[PDB]
Amino acid sequence: AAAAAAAAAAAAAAAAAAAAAAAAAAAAAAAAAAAAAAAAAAAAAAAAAAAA
Amino acid sequence: AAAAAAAAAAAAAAAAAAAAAAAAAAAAAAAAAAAAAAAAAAAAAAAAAAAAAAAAAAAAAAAAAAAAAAAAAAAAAAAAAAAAAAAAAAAAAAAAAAAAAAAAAAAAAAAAAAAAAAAAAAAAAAAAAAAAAAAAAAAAAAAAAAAAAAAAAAAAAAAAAAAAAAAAAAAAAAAAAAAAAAAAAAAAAAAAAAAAAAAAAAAAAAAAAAAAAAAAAAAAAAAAAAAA
Amino acid sequence: RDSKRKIIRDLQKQDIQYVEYGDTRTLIIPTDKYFMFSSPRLNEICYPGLNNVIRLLNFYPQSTIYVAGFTDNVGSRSHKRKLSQAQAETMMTFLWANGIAAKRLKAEGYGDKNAISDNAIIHGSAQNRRIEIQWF
Amino acid sequence: RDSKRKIIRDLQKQDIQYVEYGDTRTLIIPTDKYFMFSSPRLNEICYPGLNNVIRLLNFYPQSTIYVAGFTDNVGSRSHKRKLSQAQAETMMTFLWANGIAAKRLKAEGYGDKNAISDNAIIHGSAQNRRIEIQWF
Amino acid sequence: LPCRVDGACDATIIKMMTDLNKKGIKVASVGQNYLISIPASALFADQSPRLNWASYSLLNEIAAFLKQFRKIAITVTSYSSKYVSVKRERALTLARSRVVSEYLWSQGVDSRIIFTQGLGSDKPITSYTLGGDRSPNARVEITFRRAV
Amino acid sequence: LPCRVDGACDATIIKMMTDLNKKGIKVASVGQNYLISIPASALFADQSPRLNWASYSLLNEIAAFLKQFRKIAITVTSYSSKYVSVKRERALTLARSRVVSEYLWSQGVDSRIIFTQGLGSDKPITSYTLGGDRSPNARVEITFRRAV
Amino acid sequence: KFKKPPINNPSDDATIKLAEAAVSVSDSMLEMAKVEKVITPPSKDNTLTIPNAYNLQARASVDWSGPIEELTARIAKAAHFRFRVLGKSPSVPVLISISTKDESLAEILRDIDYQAGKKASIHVYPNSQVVELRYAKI
Amino acid sequence: FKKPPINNPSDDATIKLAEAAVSVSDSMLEMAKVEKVITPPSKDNTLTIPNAYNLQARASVDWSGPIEELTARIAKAAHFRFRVLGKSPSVPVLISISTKDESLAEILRDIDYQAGKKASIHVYPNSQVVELRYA
Repeated sequence: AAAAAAAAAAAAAAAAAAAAAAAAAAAAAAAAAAAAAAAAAAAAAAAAAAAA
Repeated sequence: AAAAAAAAAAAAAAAAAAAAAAAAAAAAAAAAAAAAAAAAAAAAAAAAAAAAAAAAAAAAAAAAAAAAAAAAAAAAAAAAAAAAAAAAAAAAAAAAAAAAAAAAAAAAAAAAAAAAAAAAAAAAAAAAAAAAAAAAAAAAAAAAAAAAAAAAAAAAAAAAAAAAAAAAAAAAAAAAAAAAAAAAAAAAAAAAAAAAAAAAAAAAAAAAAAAAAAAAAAAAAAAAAAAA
Repeated sequence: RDSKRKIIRDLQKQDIQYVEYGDTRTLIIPTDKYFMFSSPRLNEICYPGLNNVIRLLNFYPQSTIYVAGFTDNVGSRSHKRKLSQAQAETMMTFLWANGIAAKRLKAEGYGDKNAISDNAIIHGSAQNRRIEIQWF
Repeated sequence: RDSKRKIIRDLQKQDIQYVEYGDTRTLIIPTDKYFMFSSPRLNEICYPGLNNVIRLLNFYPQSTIYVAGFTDNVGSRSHKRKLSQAQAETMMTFLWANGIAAKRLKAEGYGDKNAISDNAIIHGSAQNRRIEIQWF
Repeated sequence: LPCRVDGACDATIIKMMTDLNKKGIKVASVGQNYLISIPASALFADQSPRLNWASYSLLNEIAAFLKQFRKIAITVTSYSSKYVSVKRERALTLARSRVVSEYLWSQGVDSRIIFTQGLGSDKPITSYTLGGDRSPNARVEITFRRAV
Repeated sequence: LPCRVDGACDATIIKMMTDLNKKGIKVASVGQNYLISIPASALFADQSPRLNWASYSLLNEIAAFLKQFRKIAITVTSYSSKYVSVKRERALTLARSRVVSEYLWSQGVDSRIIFTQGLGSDKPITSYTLGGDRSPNARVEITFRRAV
Repeated sequence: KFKKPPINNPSDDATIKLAEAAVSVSDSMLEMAKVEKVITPPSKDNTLTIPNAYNLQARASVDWSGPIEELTARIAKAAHFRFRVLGKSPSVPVLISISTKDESLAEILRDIDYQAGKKASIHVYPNSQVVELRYAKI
Repeated sequence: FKKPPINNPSDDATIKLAEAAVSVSDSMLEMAKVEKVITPPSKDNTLTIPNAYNLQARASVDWSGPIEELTARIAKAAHFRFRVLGKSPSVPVLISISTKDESLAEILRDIDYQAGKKASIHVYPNSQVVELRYA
């Protein structure tokens, strides 16, 4: 239940509140995850966080 | 005084009177719907310069870009704005959905304001004594002056933050690169450790960095961020 | 006794430089005595320098404020930059929290890239470790 | 002269510790002078410490009583446990037989598993050999 | 020559120990486990992780008392009464204890470790729960073991 | 024997430094970067690259102040307010600074380089633009770094 | 009255020449560490093998120069983690010397783990409560 | 009123000495970061804790010597059978455990560890057998 952006690998997420970053090179566009408010978009392939 | 149609009205600076229960879905391009009661609108519109004002019993669901928002008594909005927002409320409740850029927000009353995406550059939020703002996507310079007995909750990942709480306010901030905090008899909760943090507490004031212990990888306070 | 010449005379006494320069006015604050060591924690025992510098810049309530941080030759260039940036940034928050409006202020850290003395000598590098405060 | 400050002052005089701690109150009784040696026989010559500790805990007639026994590093762990258990258990029977109702009391023996000093030194192990009396 | 006293005297130890118990900082002395218990009224402001300026004098004979012993690890742990939640409370008491241990290794301890932590009224020494930092439950405690 | 003083004393350095600040030639002293700032009223005639005869006394304690330091490169740079154009202005300030550095290495500096240049009000220290050489923007500045 | 800003204490020439040796060995140190980190990239940290825990998120400050056993036993004792070793200790002591102030226990164990490089390693198993210290095979 | 720190770098040389101390000490740490190569815990090769109730009994052993004999004995102290697969060489695989009280599953973890790759231990707890393997 995310909301990706069209740029290089940014995605907001509305489980509670997130604006995290993907990689967009392995292309894990599953659109199905357990998004949490501890910076963890745990998708079907791997897990994504607010990158820094 | 209902008005519920899907057409091209498209030129209406409509300062409507009371009991104007207009659930219109028309293509209102040059729109300013300053209704005074009973608005129950569920549209799919496009405005792009809307200086909307809404008085009591205004439930709305719109996919149109606005420019300014005003609340008077009590409301429940769900709007998808795009470009800029000058917002002010009075004892009401409001929710917004899409990516907005709220430059200034002044809430001097009981305002339950929520925005599911705020992608701005310098969000100055001034709060006075009753409100509850919950706006969280990504700012670049947040200035939260809570002069207030009120609450400013945020998971807004701001790059620079400057939050000053004046008299038993409660602000929940999250700073990416720059954290700036001053508290006075109040509470400032830091939900993310910044790249450089600085917090000053006044009399009976609590700038407690209340991050969740046992994260997956909670980054420790480094030599540039270890403040007392 | 409450004025400019009094407060600059005792900032000479608690060893902070001031320069008058046209419109540009610059305080040079030593980080070695106004910060606890290699940290952005302010040297809390030296509060009357901090109250006296903020008492000085109530006198200029419309000028934009440049604040900049400086180190010397030790450490990595990243450590120089982040330590100078952290100390300038927390002095900027000190002035903001002692009541200057936040869009007057500008915090920026130089890893001794301006370098008002040489770092090859002890007392010269002690002079290099500083905060400059400029305004107009 | 019949009160709390008098009886704690002379338990200082016959060398039993007391701690006030919120609601928790704990007597530390040395087994080395209040027991005959390596035995659960009470040191019968030191009766006025025993009368004074029971005179102290008439003052708290509703608190549950934890009593626990302690040794030091010598002997087998079974000998540590059974000797500490035997000494705590017979101090528990002393308080029960001097008139505390038996479901207020709790005897338990630790083979120095709390260890308020190190056992590597003589006077420290002498401090480790004890009975704690806690109540609320 | 080897030194007789190690920068400390036993008369000064019991002089500070009587003076701290007269000012209400209670020094328990069990074995070689030493406890000094400090009410959070006597150091901080209420529900804040911030020292008062006068309370560093209280920390002065705390640190000059901690001069006197050979010690390996001081642990400093803080806990207060309930204010908002246990999560806000444990953040408060962790910041509370880490601030007072930052001042204690600014000052003189000859400890090798100070462990420092805070709890959320998880260990309260009385059942009487009057208020905020004026509660006698609301306290920091500095416990160590005197080495040899 | 090796020499204690190098033809200079620190009492004379601060004596000239107070006297130059009393006559209005402002000596800034930052680190070892030394700046003496001279208004162009106090040396030249207006909009001219020509010294007045009395202003070589002002250059006398400028040069006797520059005796006192070990220095590698003095740079002298001059700039005034706008008179005709920036091209005429930069020719004026280049001739201005090269004339005062010609007198300064006629006099005693122990500098190895004097760099000398002029600018066309490109760096003005106030926004108040009263006139010609009576402007406080209209100035020459002599900056160096004192070596060791 | 003229004054430069830092008027510090009188230092002596002992720490003058100690300091200006210390900066040359510091810059030779960081140019070496720059070379090593560029021509093998660090693959991986030790946050996967020492992960943090609630009740490991206490903090400590430590100066220490002894062997690793006593320090890691004291860290785990005040972490309420059961401490054990794997492997027997070598006859030469693996000596660490931690001089830090206000770091969390998890990152302190990571610094201990790094400072005893290729002689021991610290592992923390946080769904249990164990801190183990394992020696090398040599 | 508060104080400055006692061993504080309060002095224009000692600050330079101590900033170089911080610079050398952290530059030591990322030297340690680059040559400290690790195991991942999903690929650590060592034995787990085999969570059987006979293997969580509470034992005590002081020994140096050849591997098979402590493992035979902790099988019969654990009421487990003992299988050996492989051939023990002419030099024996030598360990040392001297622990005055710990748990005997963690014996077998330190056994597998101090064997290393000269030998290995598995255990199958449904069949209640410890096996020792060579290579």
